Amino acid sequence: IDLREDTWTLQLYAQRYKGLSPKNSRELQLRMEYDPLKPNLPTSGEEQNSKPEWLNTPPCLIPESESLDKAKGALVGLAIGDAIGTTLEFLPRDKLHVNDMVGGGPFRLQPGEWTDDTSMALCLAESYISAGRLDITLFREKLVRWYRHGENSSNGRCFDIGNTTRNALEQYLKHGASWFGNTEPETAGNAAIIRQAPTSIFRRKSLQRTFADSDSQSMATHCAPESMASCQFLGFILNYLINGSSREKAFSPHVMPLPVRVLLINAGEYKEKKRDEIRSSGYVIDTLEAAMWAVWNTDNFHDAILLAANLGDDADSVAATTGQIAGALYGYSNIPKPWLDKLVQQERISNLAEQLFYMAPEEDF
Amino acid sequence: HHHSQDPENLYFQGQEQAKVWTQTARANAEKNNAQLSTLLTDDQIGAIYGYTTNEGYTALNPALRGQTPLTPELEAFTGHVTDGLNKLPAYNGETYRGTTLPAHILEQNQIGGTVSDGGFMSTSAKTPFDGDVSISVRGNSGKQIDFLSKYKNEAEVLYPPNTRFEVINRIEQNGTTHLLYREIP
Repeated sequence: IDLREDTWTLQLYAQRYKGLSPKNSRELQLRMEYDPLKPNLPTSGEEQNSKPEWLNTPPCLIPESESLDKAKGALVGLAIGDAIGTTLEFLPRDKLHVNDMVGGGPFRLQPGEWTDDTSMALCLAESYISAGRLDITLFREKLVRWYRHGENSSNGRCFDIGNTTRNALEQYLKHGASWFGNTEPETAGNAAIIRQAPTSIFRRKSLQRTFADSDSQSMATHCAPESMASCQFLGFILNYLINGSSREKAFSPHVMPLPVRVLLINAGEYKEKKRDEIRSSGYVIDTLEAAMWAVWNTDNFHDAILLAANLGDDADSVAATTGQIAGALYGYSNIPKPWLDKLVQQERISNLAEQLFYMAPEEDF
Repeated sequence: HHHSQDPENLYFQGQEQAKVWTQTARANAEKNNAQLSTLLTDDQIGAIYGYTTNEGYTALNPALRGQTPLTPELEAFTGHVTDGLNKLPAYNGETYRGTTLPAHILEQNQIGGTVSDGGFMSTSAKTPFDGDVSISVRGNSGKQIDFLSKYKNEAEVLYPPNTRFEVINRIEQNGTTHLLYREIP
């Protein structure tokens, strides 16, 4: 099943995964009745204010310090994937290969210099540490300082900003804190999933706050529903991994509300795909599916990063996304030590992950 | 006409249920998407939230759909919801409404036909589980309102009264009649 098919075709196909949808509440069900005073539909739903089981956070069964290793893995792994994949950004698959942190790429980078993936992630992480919550205006201001003056860049300048992200900061500069836009499907690019790890670290104790912060962080620049929901799905994957679930548990299907292309990723369709059926474009659905695929088809952090980067095309974004998942799965301590050395600002990035990890608020009750 | 002046008659004379809706909806929005909250006045956010309560919905949508009288009070309630909806960013994609229609209504849903409901139309981004009919809806007058709920869990995308849709696809698969609605603005 080709994720680029039309959503009418995908939706008819996806009926086989009706089971992955949470049931309506009693009240949403009434709102879907032809006649709410004369209900027709099953009336077994739970109350609208009640916590559904798919938001019940699994208690962390690994040691806290193992979770900490995985939280550091998620954020440092993002930057690692970023710095390796940039080498092949824009290149045709299999025309060139990368298998070490060598820099180069379109922006002629030194080894270990990361790009817009990590810069945006750092802005997001810093805004959490400052405000103690997702603060979209503060996050945008930090993004503005990165874009306009090179704050939080690996080499002093903003050099690789995505078009959708650029328009959002331009629109925010022009219209102020109440602006939202980039709602059209053209704008369903990578930039919000490639910066996701800090939200998952900060909300590691609350699936519901992960769900609420993940689409919100995306809307800072990207309001396409496929971007928002891809952040929620990745954020859930990171949560399960940071809290110690095996790859099998985390990559099995989860009950959660998702639009059909993200739902099909949740359902595991990539598990059956060959490399030449996996796309690595800047479309958020392609990127997310390729990252999941790269992690499912490798056994260690090193190999997951190299499989993703060597997909070519938007190799940068797929490796940064794979870096988040694989870093959460295998842990900071299993990232190759030579890569940590070359990675620019590696200590600062690991300490931000650690700070987010310890600041993580308690689950709501 | 104030939001409080609009459901005053739907509730006990003491209680100021518009203020209660607004407070809960503000608290939910603060937790779930604080910046979206700043786009809405007290009456906008309280009205949308009220639409999602049982007593609110069953007073509003049956009146707009012609089953009960559409009083000036219910009219101002409607107007506050839509004023709020007009501020939110567009949901541009596909959402679903799982429902069971009387046969003579399903009969009117043919490819090439047009649909326009006087009430609000609730949809959800999630694939629907129940209903003889699954209505896929593409448009972009519909707005995501889950951030006003407690758990942000149901992905409700709300379409305002008198949104017109063309029926652009239809098929029965397993036991279920699928319809495709495209908003015609």
